[PDB]
Amino acid sequence: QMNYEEVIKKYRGEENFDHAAYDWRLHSGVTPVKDQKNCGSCWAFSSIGSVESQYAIRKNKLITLSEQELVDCSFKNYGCNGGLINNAFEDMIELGGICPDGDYPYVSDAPNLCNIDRCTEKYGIKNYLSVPDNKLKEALRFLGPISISVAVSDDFAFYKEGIFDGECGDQLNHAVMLVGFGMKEIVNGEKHYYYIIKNSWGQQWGERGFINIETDESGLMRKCGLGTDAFIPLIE
Ligand SMILES: *[C@@H](C(=O)O)[C@H](O)C(=O)N[C@@H](CC(C)C)C(=O)NCCCCNC(N)=[NH2+]
Repeated sequence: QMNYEEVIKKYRGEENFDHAAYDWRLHSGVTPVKDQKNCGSCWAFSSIGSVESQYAIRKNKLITLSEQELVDCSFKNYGCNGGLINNAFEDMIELGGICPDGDYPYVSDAPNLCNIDRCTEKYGIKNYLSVPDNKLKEALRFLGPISISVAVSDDFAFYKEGIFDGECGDQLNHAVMLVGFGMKEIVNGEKHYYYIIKNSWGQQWGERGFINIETDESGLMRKCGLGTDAFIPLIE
């Protein structure tokens, strides 16, 4: 399954890198948010996001791929009744690529039947690695956006702009992407550090789909278990 410490060194080597801000959105590494509507398929969106990013980052190609197919075909998961990020990545490999949603469009909880050969060209992930929770900003900076868990709550839903510092979920309950991190200074001077999350609740939600959760310079601070689970697909 490839351990992180051997993967990380091939893509970093050295730098040294800045822990204040890096935003993939701004450097052609995050494809637009989507909306899972009603249909418990975050795991599907969180997973396929990270792969869309890698095709963006590591080979130019903008491609958006079908989380429906993944909802229809990932038998290590439970379609709209839930799923897991890893399981998803594995199911992708067994399926041997995913269709570009443009061919295999999303119909949320509307009953649908898997159809592998619904698109001549598929899009694969070679393998996937876990990112350790103590090394997220490091991972983002060199490896790319990260499919990750988080304990979402009501306060989290009413987010609209700025740095979230509200209340947290009961348990890890939702999937999202990490796409970056940043820091703004606001004088009461006080440097305020945050991670940028991409969500799957439509662009109407928060900052065109995204949300900024408070953190620290290191990025050891993880609000709402931010990435107690953390995976990134390798397509290289
Ligand atoms: C995520 C969402 O759309 O909110 C979706 O409910 C989901 O899959 N959530 C995960 C939470 C993790 C932190 C990603 C989840 O609950 N996974 C386990 C579901 C599998 C077991 N459930 C059933 N019904 N077999």
